[PDB]
Amino acid sequence: MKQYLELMQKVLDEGTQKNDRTGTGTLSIFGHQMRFNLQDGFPLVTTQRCHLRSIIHELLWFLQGDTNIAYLHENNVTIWDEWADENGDLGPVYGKQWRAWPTPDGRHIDQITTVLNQLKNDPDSRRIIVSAWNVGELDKMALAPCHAFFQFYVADGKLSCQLYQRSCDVFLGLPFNIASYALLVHMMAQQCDLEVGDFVWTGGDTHLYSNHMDQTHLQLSREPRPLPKLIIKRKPESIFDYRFEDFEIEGYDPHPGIKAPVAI
Amino acid sequence: MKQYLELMQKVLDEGTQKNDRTGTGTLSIFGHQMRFNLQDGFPLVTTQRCHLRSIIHELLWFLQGDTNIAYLHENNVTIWDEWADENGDLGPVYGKQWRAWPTPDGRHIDQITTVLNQLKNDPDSRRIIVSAWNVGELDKMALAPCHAFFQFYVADGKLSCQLYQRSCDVFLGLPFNIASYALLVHMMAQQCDLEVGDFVWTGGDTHLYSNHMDQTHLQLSREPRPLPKLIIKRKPESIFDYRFEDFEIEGYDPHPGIKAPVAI
Ligand SMILES: Cc1nc2ccc3ccc(CNc4ccc5c(c4)CN([C@@H](CCC(=O)O)C(=O)O)C5=O)cc3c2c(=O)[nH]1
Ligand SMILES: Cc1nc2ccc3ccc(CNc4ccc5c(c4)CN([C@@H](CCC(=O)O)C(=O)O)C5=O)cc3c2c(=O)[nH]1
Ligand SMILES: *[C@H]1C([N+](=O)[O-])C(=O)NC(=O)N1[C@H]1C[C@H](O)[C@@H](COP(=O)(O)O)O1
Ligand SMILES: *[C@H]1[C@@H]([N+](=O)[O-])C(=O)NC(=O)N1[C@H]1C[C@H](O)[C@@H](COP(=O)(O)O)O1
Repeated sequence: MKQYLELMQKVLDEGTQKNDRTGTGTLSIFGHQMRFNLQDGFPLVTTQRCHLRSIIHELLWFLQGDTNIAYLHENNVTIWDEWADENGDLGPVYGKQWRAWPTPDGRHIDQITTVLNQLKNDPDSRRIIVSAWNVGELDKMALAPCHAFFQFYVADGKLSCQLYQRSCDVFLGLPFNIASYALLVHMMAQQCDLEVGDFVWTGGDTHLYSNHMDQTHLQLSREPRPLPKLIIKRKPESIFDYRFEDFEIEGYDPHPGIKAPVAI
Repeated sequence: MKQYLELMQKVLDEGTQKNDRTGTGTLSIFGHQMRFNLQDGFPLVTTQRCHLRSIIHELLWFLQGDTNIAYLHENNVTIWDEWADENGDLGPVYGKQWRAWPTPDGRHIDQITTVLNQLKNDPDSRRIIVSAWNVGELDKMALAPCHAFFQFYVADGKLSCQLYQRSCDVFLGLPFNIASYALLVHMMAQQCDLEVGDFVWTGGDTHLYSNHMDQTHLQLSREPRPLPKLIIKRKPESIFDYRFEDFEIEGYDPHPGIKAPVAI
């Protein structure tokens, strides 16, 4: 995509050389924003094929409040195997915080339901947020949330969402996070009889791993193509009832994929 | 300041009327980003007078872990008055989450000292965060955190910071929040022997109240002036040991103030 490729070139031209956790080294920049008007089409990168099944399954997985890769397996999604433990468990990550943020007094708060109700009953609210950044349980998480905080906004029957990503594997992860939250907005908009609006993406440590230079240059030389369109062929009775078949996407004529190693 | 003034112009050009809870009506936009190179100067608005006195005191107050107006009062700062209960208690707001976010297993986390230990031993970390958005105790707070989430970054011996403000009263609160965090960056940096880099501001519902238009236009019709300079005259043994007096602001020649009624 236009913005996606500009953000990539930017890391190359401005990124600072940093030594990271994995000891691989990256080119980093701090703070950056991208806006995506959903009216123009789904933000699924075209300069590289991306499987919507991957994206669509992990998201449904979160909305389920599940933190065990079992399900993700029964559908060939593996990006979460490396971190899950012996029993395929990752701890109180994303799903757990979205669906059951544990209170100190021993209760649970369902941010999604709350958010659903706020959208339906009080769209002007400026407290329509949901964050996975639970300081009290980070140590228990197999890994700290990258996309850790997002907020919904409504104006003229349009539903927007701004995502704050503290850490961002520009080449590997970004394309997926974008599509995922873009897909969630659509779902929320459907269950709330709203029209989709803007998807604002904000990042903290935005980086490009040193051993991704080649794949990047390659991708940087490809011409982007019109964005596809997302079709949801059925409206479940809730936001926790969508399924893989429900979504469809036309107009996706991407360039072939580009293989790259993941940094552990 | 240019950034602040351009922001105000932006909300006026691309804003959209919205009805807030105080039923006052705002003109808002969603998502925005501005950077301030603390090296260029201290970001205290000049197109309108501000009192560093108050800013400092509220900040020292946060760093204390105090959520009771008594302190603020013993110092003539009264902005929080409106929201304090009969005992000057605001609930587990800012200061409390910073110094003692309560975990579910009876623990309490001091996000401030943590960040200080990280800026010292693992500055390359991508998870140097402080969150005030504690979903668990949100119902006990007098107000839901506006400046609710921030992140630090280090590069070339310079400390940077990015703040996510879910809600922003562009005319009233913004000026103070900016100067405040900028003030925190200089302090952190001093404790860690770093140099000040950039302060990046990112916002959610960035609005202007209806009763603030004539004033925002008056201010908007003013020429900015050179940013003042911040001078610390003592390096305390800890970030929690600063006193009002250690701070010295230089060359601040602002225009006259401008009164506008706060929205309850
Ligand atoms: C260093 C690093 N670490 C991570 C750790 C955990 C992650 C969890 C999720 C995501 C992003 N979301 C998805 C969601 C689905 C898939 C993958 C990623 C990528 N992927 C195939 C590639 C599919 C494609 O190219 O379409 C793979 O095995 O990489 C998936 O099935 C990224 C990371 C990163 C990441 O991007 N970088
Ligand atoms: C609608 C709305 N509500 C708020 C509620 C609580 C706030 C708490 C802090 C701040 C921002 N930080 C400071 C820090 C110091 C001062 C004030 C604000 C503004 N202020 C006025 C005096 C306000 C008063 O003391 O009554 C001044 O110009 O000195 C202060 O002393 C803003 C709000 C808002 C805000 O900006 N807007
Ligand atoms: C982390 C991530 N996740 O774990 O769920 C995701 O969805 N997208 C990412 O971009 N992402 C990446 C960023 C970074 O390179 C690493 C983790 O490193 P650290 O925790 O920030 O030190 O994963
Ligand atoms: C809230 C504030 N604070 O609580 O400390 C601050 O620092 N500055 C602000 O700009 N801010 C404003 C934004 C908005 O107009 C209200 C909060 O309203 P809700 O979003 O309904 O809670 O105060």
